[PDB]
This record gives sequence, structure tokens and C-alpha cells, in this order.
Amino acid sequence: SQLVLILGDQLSPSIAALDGVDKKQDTIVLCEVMAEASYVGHHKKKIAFIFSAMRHFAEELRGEGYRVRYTRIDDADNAGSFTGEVKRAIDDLTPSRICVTEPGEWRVRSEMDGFAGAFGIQVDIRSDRRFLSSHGEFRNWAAGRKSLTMEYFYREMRRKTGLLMNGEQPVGGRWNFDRPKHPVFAPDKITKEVIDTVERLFPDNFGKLENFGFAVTRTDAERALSAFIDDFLCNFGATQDAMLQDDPNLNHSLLSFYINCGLLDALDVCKAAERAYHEGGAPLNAVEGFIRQIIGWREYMRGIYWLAGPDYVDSNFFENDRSLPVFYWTGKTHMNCMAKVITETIENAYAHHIQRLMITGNFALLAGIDPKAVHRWYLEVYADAYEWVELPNVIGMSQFADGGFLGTKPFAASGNYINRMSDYCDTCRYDPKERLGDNACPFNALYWDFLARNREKLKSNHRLAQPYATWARMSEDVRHDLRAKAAAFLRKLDAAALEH
Ligand SMILES: Cc1cc2nc3c(=O)[nH]c(=O)nc-3n(C[C@H](O)[C@H](O)[C@H](O)COP(=O)(O)OP(=O)(O)OC[C@H]3O[C@@H](n4cnc5c(N)ncnc54)[C@H](O)[C@@H]3O)c2cc1C
Ligand SMILES: Cc1nc2c(=O)[nH]c(=O)nc-2n(C[C@H](O)[C@H](O)[C@H](O)CO)c1C
Ligand code: SF4
Repeated sequence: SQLVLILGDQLSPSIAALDGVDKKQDTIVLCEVMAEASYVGHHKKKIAFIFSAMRHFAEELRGEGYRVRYTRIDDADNAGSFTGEVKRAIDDLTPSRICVTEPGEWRVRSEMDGFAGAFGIQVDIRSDRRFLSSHGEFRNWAAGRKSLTMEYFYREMRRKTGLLMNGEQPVGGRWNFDRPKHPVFAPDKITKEVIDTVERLFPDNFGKLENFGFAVTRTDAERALSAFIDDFLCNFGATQDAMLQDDPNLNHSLLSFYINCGLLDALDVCKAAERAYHEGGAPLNAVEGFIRQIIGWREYMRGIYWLAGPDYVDSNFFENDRSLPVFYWTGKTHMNCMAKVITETIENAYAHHIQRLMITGNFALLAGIDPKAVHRWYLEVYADAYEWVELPNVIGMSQFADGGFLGTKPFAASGNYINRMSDYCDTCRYDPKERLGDNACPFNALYWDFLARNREKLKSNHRLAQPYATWARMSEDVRHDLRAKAAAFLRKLDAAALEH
């Protein structure tokens, strides 16, 4: 007999751990355990989504003739951790070996590495076939290459998969090329019970549970993918970086949550976009861009995470110590852009790429926040957030706390960028055209202060040469007044964070 452990982000009937299962003899284990629901203060909607999808996935496996041992969060006898439930199901089932698909967190991986010793039974940890590249392949692609960039990896993924390839050439001669309501799925009985249970057990957690609309079945997630292809995929590249106060979704797909937990397969999503391309329903730039986000960025981020090692989380290139601002938890800031995106995050457990990078992340970058505080908040607030995908985006891409290890440039931008790409300023109490004075957008002074105080470390970064040139053309008193303006704003933040 076999004990097949399946984690909350492994909700696919093709997950590796299921290869070679004897439906008559083996038992699948799913457990809602407190260790996983509390290692960070997850968004209420995140906990609700995961538990619901784990429950529906349990029912689905039972529906496919699998034997499933489920453990709910408020079940008594619940041992509170993966290992504990592993003990219970062992004693229970006296199985011949444990089978599990490798996880997406160093924390969980390490626990699971402890199984073979803890139980004195052979543990079979299987490589997660949901990723195009294994750890060894990513290591070997990166080995020797004195600079990591997503692009090169992406091209190797394009060749590997055959997506948008005309044999050995990229479709359209080049690898690279840079509204209706979104679907809502009404909570069924299971989901409503979960929502109630979560609100009961995690009432102080970040976020609201009101208007939960997530797909929690494979079918509904496939319906969200289909709705994306039909309604938004055609305009996906045309608005990738735009923000709108009245529209939190725009042409984004909102599929990450399903992809990241096994309700959708990344490769199938790409094939959907490609199929749409050939049938004429989307331009090549939008479909290439879309796919590049999945077999490029997503795959590359996972590779970076496992390559950098667990202490990657400690990266602090600029040696920041400042605590996270209080308004990331409350959204009560006069900065309209930050108030909108944070409020959306509180309400919806979602924000699109450019929001995470250029509003809340950009702010945290310019403000010199302890990178670890930033990683923590990103991992908690979004229902697509797991350390393998969140951490490289935060440490590497947004915060540059790894010093550019993953090839990106510093994404520091002023109120000029945000005014240019959004309509948040239109109703903000701050003036983004003003950099000094009490009405000045905080991002202007903060942008220059960031560049100034980190000048030694960013001196030789070609991308910032124009800004430094401009810095150097300002009178000394202008540079002084800007830095002081920044310091006064940071003061206000540090003061607010003292009440703690
Ligand atoms: C600070 C920060 C934190 C982030 N944290 C996460 C996270 O915890 N989980 C997560 O899945 N994504 C994360 N991203 C990437 C990106 O913001 C989200 O994947 C995207 O907003 C998800 O919504 P969507 O599915 O509508 O994306 P779309 O705009 O529809 O893009 C298509 C798909 O590509 C993938 N994708 C796009 N960009 C990235 C990226 N930078 N890294 C990895 N995959 C990407 C997603 O699977 C996404 O569903 C983060 C980015 C930043 C700057
Ligand atoms: C909140 C939460 N709860 C559970 C759970 O009860 N059971 C489970 O298997 N997984 C959960 N997850 C996902 C995991 O904690 C972890 O992030 C993934 O296993 C990473 O591979 C999360 C994020
Ligand atoms: S003005 Fe500065 S703060 Fe007010 S919204 Fe535009 S950018 Fe955000």
C-alpha cells in the first residue's frame, strides 16, 4: 500500500505523486493544517480559496475512484502540521511508502525531507512535472552563464515547448515583441462553509471575505481561462502596464490563482492563447507577451528561487532597516495610487503586475523598506502568492535587494511614471508635477533620495545614467531640499510605525 500526500497547491489529477497509484490499495491524503494556514497571516480570501479548492479537489478524486483521507482545519484530532497528519495517516493506514510531489517552499521542503527519518519508512519525493525545467536543468542552463536574464531562458523554453515556433524560428520572425466584466463564480455550499470557518478561525487576518468570486473547481477555472481568451486576450499587450482607478482587472487574465494551485496547467493555458492566435482572435504581440509571462517569467522565477537557496530571503543590497508602513495593512494613506491598490488588495486579494511592481513595490523600493517586511506582505495578501513565485519578484524584480542577480534593472519611477500610466493622480491630494512643497507627490523626492543615498551601489548601472546626469545638473540647494523633503516624509512613516 501507498500513502500519497497531496499539498494544497498540487490540485491536479496529473500531479506526479499520482503516477503509478493503485486506486484499490493506495490512499490520498489532503490536510488543512494550521502550520500552513498560519506561517504567514494569509489574506482571508487566500485561506478561503485554498481550503475550498482542496475540498472540491478531494471530492473530485473521490469522483475518479480514489480513496481520499481529508482533514479539515477545525476537525479535532487535527495534528496541526503536515508531519502530524503524516503520523496519523501512517498509524492509521500502516502504508508501505509515502509518495509526495516536491513542494514550492524551502520551509515545506525541509519538513518533508524530515519524513524518512521521522517515520522509518521510505519516502518518494517526486519532481513536479508541472514545470518545464527541473532544478538540474535550470542549474545547468545558469552554470557558466555570467549573467542571468529571463530572455535567454525564455528562448530555450520557446524551443523546448514548440510554442510559437515555426520549427526552429520564432513565429513572426522575432522571439519577443515589447471591456466586459471578468467571470465571477458564486460560492456553493462547500465554499460558504469554508468562508464561515475562516472568518471564525482567522478574524484578525488581513483582508475582507465579502464578494468571494473565485473558481474553486477545475471546470470553473477552465471557464475563467476561456472567458479570458474570448474577452481580453486580444487587448492583453495593448494595456499590460496601464492602471485605472475604476477598473482593477483591465485585460488581465486573473488565472494565476488557479495555475499556482493546480486548477489550471500552465502549458495548457499557453496553448489556448496560441490556438486563439492561429484562429485570428488575438494579435501576435498579445499572445507572445501573454505566453512570455508564463513560460518566461513564471518558469524563470521558480528556477531562480530554487537556485538562490533558502537564504535568498535575507538579501538586502541597500541595507535597509525601515519597517513596513502601517497603511499597507489599512490602506489609510493620502497617496491615492497606494490607497486604491491597497484597498483593492484588501477587498480582492489581487493586483495586477504593474500595480505590484510600480505602486506598492516601487513605493517600498524608494522608501528603503526592509526587504523581508516587503516579502512578508506580498506573500500574505495575494491568493496566488507562494514563496517560490512571490520571493524572486519581490527580492529580485521589485526591491532589487539581490543587487540585480536575476538580470532586471531597478524599477524606480517617480510620480511622472504613475501619472503617465494611471489615472490615480487625477483625484489625488498630491501634485505629481510638484516635487517640493507640501502638495508634492511623495514619489518625486523619494525617487531622487533613493538614487542619491544608493549612488555608490547604482553609480555604474547604465539604465540610471540619465537620472544621475539630471541629478548632477541641479544646484546643490535643490538636491539638498529634495533629500530633506524625502527625509521628512520617511520621518512621518518611521513615527507611525513606532506605535507597534
Ligand atoms: C512584488 C511582486 C510580487 C509578485 N508576486 C506574485 C505571486 O505571489 N504569485 C504570482 O503568481 N505572481 C506574482 N507576481 C507576478 C504578477 O504580478 C502576477 O502573476 C499577476 O499579477 C497575476 O495576475 P494575472 O494572472 O491576471 O496575470 P496576467 O497579467 O494575466 O499574466 C499572465 C500569467 O503569467 C504569469 N506571470 C505574469 N507575470 C509574472 C511574474 N512576474 N512572475 C511570475 N509569473 C508571472 C502568471 O501566472 C499570470 O497568470 C508578482 C510581481 C511583483 C512585482
Ligand atoms: C493557507 C494554506 N493552507 C494550506 C493547507 O491547509 N494545506 C496545504 O497543503 N497547503 C496549504 N497552503 C499551501 C502550502 O502552505 C504551501 O504554500 C505549498 O505547499 C507550497 O508548495 C496554504 C497557503
Ligand atoms: S500623485 Fe503621487 S501619489 Fe497622488 S497618486 Fe499620483 S503618484 Fe500616487
